[PDB]
Amino acid sequence: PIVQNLQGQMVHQAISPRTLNAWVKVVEEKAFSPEVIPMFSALSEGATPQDLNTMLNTVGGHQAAMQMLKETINEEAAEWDRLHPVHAGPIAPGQMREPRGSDIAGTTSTLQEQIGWMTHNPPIPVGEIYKRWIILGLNKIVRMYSP
Amino acid sequence: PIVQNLQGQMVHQAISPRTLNAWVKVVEEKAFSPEVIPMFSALSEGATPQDLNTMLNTVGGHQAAMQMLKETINEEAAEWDRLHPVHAGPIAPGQMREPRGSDIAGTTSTLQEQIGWMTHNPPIPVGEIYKRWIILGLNKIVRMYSP
Amino acid sequence: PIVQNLQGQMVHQAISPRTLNAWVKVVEEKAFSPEVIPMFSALSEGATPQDLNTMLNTVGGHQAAMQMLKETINEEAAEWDRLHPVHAGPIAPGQMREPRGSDIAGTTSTLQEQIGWMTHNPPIPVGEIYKRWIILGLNKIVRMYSP
Amino acid sequence: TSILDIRQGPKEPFRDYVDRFYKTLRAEQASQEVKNWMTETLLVQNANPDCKTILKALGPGATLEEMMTACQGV
Amino acid sequence: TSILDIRQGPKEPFRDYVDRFYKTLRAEQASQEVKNWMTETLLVQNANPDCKTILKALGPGATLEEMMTACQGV
Amino acid sequence: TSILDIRQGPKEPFRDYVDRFYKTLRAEQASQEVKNWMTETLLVQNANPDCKTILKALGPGATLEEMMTACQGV
Repeated sequence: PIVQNLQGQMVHQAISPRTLNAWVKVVEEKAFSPEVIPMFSALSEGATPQDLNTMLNTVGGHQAAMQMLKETINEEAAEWDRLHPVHAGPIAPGQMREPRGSDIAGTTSTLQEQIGWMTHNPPIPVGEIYKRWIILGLNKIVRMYSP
Repeated sequence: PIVQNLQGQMVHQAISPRTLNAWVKVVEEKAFSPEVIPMFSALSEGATPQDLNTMLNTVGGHQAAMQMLKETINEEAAEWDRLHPVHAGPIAPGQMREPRGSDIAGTTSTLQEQIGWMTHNPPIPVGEIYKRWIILGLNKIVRMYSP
Repeated sequence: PIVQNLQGQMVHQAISPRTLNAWVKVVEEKAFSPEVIPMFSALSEGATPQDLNTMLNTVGGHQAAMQMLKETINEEAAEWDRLHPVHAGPIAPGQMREPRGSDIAGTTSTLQEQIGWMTHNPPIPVGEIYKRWIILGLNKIVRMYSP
Repeated sequence: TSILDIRQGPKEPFRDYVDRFYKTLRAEQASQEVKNWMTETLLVQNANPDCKTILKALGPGATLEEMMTACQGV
Repeated sequence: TSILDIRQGPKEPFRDYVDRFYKTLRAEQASQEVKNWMTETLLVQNANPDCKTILKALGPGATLEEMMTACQGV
Repeated sequence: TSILDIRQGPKEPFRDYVDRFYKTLRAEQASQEVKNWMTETLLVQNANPDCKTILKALGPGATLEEMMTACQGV
């Protein structure tokens, strides 16, 4: 995640193993139950896309759901690209590039790039955009997996 | 691992026992399952070759796989030496030596040497080269150990 | 152990109880198994002789092995004294004394003395000398305790 | 176990089968296009006659929530 | 137990035997060259007739994934 | 399971039923006004005859502690 250091700057720090394991354990115990979404939200505080793929990729089991989510993440990403067209002409030397759906999904962007966008002024909340897609896709799952 | 200190420099700090034990426990529980690879990747964040041999050497059980991996690590290392020949003439006093496959595997290099290469400017990512060999060798294992 | 402080000096800090207990638990669970040696090596990072006797003295059980090790430690120590004779004439006021086998084993030296040798410039690696004796004696044990 | 060896039981819920499929698909490393081909093809093909019948009625263009709700009583 | 005493059962999968071998090999401390000699030699020699037969057909130059997949049905 | 499928048993305490209701209501994502409509309507409607009778006597304007204490002996 990207956290604020004592000095008063935003720097990246790694997520903790008993945080990781707590994510694992939630999924083990409460599967598709709604409490998973606030839980997720708390444990995703200050998290990167990269950390969010890590969390999704580290799941075991419920592979039908994991595939449905993936496909929702790509749909929501396809929709990001649709709604926000690429911008006019070449990229400025003085500036950094606008993200695509796949940069938001973490796929085409690097960590330093993910830190550029979030730490820069104005900052862009690529975590929160992926977060809604995850929560939206979580609703899809919850609604389906209701019996 | 080699981590950034508060002062704003990269210094080595030792890996934690409940990190060690979490590595052990993953292997105990999920054996050859694919979730082991992202898991590995997270727990190998900022890790040295030396720490990576420590993690491999501390395994118990699955010795056929551990031998297959070793032999993959040496093959990938042999390939490093092949692709990157040694450089022209004697080593400069002002400079530090280029790594071989065995320095990447941690074998012929010392820790201070592993810190020289990574902390120096430009830095060389000898962790990430070993990491791919580990991940590649992990694919070999996963594919074999599928039933 | 002797660790580096934030200020940038090497100072002694005590070893942790859940480190101690992790040493205990390893021995409980894996007895004479080879994984004990890398494990030992990691948990002995930056450790003193004094801390190494503490770890050996805190063992329960396997007393035949513990005696074989002791006797190996004294043999290796006797050998240190043999190979390295005492030096010419009286000890200088400006200097500190050379170690013997028993200073390496921690027996005849005090902690402040163990910190003098290691922190001083050049430093002498009395931990690493005892460490080899421990590892060597660990090989003796492992080879015997193979069935 | 190979991906071709993944098949649905005569009493096994589709759901439990689809989970097995994307777990094994999760251990396949092939290009995405090939894995898309595997998805539309092999899944239905090794599905049981009763659900297979059901899935044929969904036609093409179908998505996983609709397949998964379609074969629920079977 | 000595490395010479490591042998494959008549019903024991090779795989379970190869694990035993590199565990015991893991408690041998000999030069690498000697341990290479042990690998190519002793492993096959104490392997069971049915797999032994199989391994003879792989010829020399063979690696562990190919040996391990070669004696799987045995 | 759908919210319409939530009903009170003939021997089931209302209390255990009301818990089931706001759990399933907890998995409905509808506007608050609709969820208010569901509260006053569906809860009583799928309540058992003995308690249903009881709840009709509370009249409108009733709150959950009073409903929950009202159908306790039933």
